[PDB]
Amino acid sequence: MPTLLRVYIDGPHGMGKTTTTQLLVALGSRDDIVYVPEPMTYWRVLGASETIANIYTTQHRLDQGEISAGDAAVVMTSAQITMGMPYAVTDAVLAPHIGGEAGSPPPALTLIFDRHPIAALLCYPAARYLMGSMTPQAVLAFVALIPPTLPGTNIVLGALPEDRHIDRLAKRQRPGERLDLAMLAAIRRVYGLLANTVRYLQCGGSWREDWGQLSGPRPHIGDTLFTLFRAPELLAPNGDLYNVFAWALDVLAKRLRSMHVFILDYDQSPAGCRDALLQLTSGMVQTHVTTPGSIPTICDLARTFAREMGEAN
Amino acid sequence: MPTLLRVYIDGPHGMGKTTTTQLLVALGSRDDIVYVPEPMTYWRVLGASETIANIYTTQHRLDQGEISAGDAAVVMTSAQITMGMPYAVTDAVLAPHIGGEAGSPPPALTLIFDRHPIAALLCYPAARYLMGSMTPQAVLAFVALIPPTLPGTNIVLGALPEDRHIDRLAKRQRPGERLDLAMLAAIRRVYGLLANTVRYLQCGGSWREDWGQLSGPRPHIGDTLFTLFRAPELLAPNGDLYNVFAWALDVLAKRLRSMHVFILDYDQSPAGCRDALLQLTSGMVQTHVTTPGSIPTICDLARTFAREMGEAN
Ligand SMILES: Nc1ncnc2c1ncn2[C@@H]1O[C@H](COP(=O)(O)OP(=O)(O)O)[C@@H](O)[C@H]1O
Ligand SMILES: Nc1ncnc2c1ncn2[C@@H]1O[C@H](COP(=O)(O)OP(=O)(O)O)[C@@H](O)[C@H]1O
Ligand SMILES: O=c1[nH]c(=O)n([C@H]2C[C@H](O)[C@@H](COP(=O)(O)O)O2)cc1I
Ligand SMILES: O=c1[nH]c(=O)n([C@H]2C[C@H](O)[C@@H](COP(=O)(O)O)O2)cc1I
Repeated sequence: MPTLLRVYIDGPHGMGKTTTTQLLVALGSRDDIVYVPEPMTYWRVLGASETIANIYTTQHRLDQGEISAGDAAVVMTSAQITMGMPYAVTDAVLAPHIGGEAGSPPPALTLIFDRHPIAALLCYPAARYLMGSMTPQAVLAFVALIPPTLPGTNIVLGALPEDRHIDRLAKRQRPGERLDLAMLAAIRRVYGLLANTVRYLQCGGSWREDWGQLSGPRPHIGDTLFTLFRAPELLAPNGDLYNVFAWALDVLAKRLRSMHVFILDYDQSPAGCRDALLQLTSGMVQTHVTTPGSIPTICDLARTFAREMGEAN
Repeated sequence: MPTLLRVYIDGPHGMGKTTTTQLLVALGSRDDIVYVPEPMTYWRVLGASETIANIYTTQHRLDQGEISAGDAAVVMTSAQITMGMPYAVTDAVLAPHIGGEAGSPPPALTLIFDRHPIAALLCYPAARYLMGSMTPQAVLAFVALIPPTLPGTNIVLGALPEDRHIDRLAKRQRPGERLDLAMLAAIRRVYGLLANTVRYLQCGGSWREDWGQLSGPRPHIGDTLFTLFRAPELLAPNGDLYNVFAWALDVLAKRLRSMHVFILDYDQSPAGCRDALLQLTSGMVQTHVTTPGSIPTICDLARTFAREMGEAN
């Protein structure tokens, strides 16, 4: 029986992330490590043309009052659909090879991913929800879609003080991307409410038993994303969310409840960061692979991905 | 051990469907039958305002050359997202109660659903793909999303000659819906290519081993939806689809492969139709329910749904 360690490096944009991955795989470590980059080529080319562009453009156009919110909403939403597709189809072809969580022995393979599905399917959609560019209802469709959480889902988030983080963002700018402090501060809030609802849920937290606290480190319903959904458009005349929306919070729960969050302090020098990441690795969960031939396939798969969609490495 | 029979009545729009459901549940049959309607209230109100409207409007606007395809594409796509959400969140809260397929004994509960997820997540998105209103790439994101097919997924499709079907469509018109023969003929083609790929796959059909036939009742790759994806935008310079798109066909497969299609001849009088539907029921698959208390919950769930979203019954 073998294990394969999957590490899902995430958090908001411009926080040492891609820098510390190529510095972690630079250690000359044998090919037991498979690094998969952002699906950027899907983004810029094969998916749509400069999808990144639209997101950041449609915002200026929105902020500078040149479209109705419902206009920014609809583009902002296909922006998201097209953003996530590539994270999903992968996760689809990787699922049938993932056996149980054999605790934390050495993994015969270690996948280091640049961003995990819920970045494009929950986090950003939620940030735009706060940015007036995404609709509560649309946000929860992505929520209602988030594929079943697989075993061994170790998600590595981040930590850097607003200031030094801002400074970092302003030292590199993406292809067709603008600089947005609100959208920044926004994401930083989703990446907290999220890495907070895990902790909370993991500790027996139930959004339904806690709802009326919202009405008016051990976190409460108030520190969870669940707050963001106490929006007018989702509440019936009785003040209770409609069940359409209600059930979907249950879905959302069951997805986050089973995740393995860790948070690396990006406050250090690139090398040390990766050292830390490397150390976090130890206590992470590893999983058996259903088919004995799975590992190689799980290799090719991600290797093929990074071949076809990594404008990074 | 109990079983619960789930029947997913589908096929294109305006084909006796909603008529024959309310005629099937009209038999006075005890409350062991739970009928769940289309989530229309989500559609018209709580989801977005007159979503149905946009689909059919954005088309005229497209056909009458008043928007770029990429304009119709983006609305047409959120139209779809918002259409399907309600089918999904349900399927999410229904999954954790579905145990294995105990073959075809009597079910302690029978759910009769008006349309199944892949109507809003594969079929229509695919029809618009043919209607110039949906992009190949967007179509395959919904494909890459189609939640894992649960056991006991008996999908009831339909049969009525184009002519008599057209005549039927023109005897009732939806809230903010227009009459489109192409969009009609289109859907009728998706509902065939789909109920065809099942048969084909079920018979050992592999899209990859069959691909080069496309290049240039026992059906071939040419009778499958797989044809629709042999579009320019998905093919690399070598002519092979890119793996992003490639894997997603694999996803699509694994979803359809496990479905239980049946097709009722809608050519009869309403009563008899339902009699037939009733007979099809017999040979359908039933499933055990993981939690012993599942059945009641599976009752309330769908009953609550139809309470909150059934502008039909
Ligand atoms: N430890 C660090 N010290 C100083 N600058 C850093 C450090 N890590 C990343 N940066 C820089 O800050 C920006 C954000 O990092 P990057 O890896 O490029 O992005 P992201 O975190 O969004 O994936 C980049 O310009 C990068 O060079
Ligand atoms: N067996 C039938 N004989 C004659 N007319 C029918 C029959 N079944 C349905 N219709 C009519 O044709 C239209 C399509 O049926 P309906 O149940 O309303 O829609 P749908 O099939 O799209 O769910 C309706 O106007 C309906 O009254
Ligand atoms: O769902 C998403 N939405 C989004 O707007 N981005 C933007 C943020 C940033 O401009 C770029 C991702 O680059 P970095 O993660 O390297 O910062 O795409 C990324 C994802 I995933
Ligand atoms: O994914 C979908 N896309 C779509 O355009 N419709 C339209 C077709 C028709 O106008 C109406 C559904 O009504 P009937 O199924 O009763 O025909 O919504 C429905 C679904 I589900």
